[PDB]
Amino acid sequence: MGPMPKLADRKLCADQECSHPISMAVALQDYMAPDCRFLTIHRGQVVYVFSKLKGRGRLFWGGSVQGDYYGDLAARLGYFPSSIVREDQTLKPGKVDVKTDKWDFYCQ
Repeated sequence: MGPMPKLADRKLCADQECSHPISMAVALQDYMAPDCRFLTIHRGQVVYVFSKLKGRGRLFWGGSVQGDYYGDLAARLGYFPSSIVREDQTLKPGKVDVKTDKWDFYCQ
């Protein structure tokens, strides 16, 4: 909760809308979300990668988690480390460079 220094400047997506999932990845371990823009992922969860951050944080990725809904969840997106997931299936090529804005990386 609050404004923190951006992990990166630009990311990669399947389209300029970043509404499509680049690759479907499986979770290998547990992860706890500290800040608002982070996502909590348990070992074995299904997580879809929507954007991959590069530059200042080429090791940090982002997307949504499929499995737990009970209301919303998969609609506000989040971020997670690449080291906790393994990509084996690509649903669409992530060759669209989209930069971030003021409203990104900011929770109220």
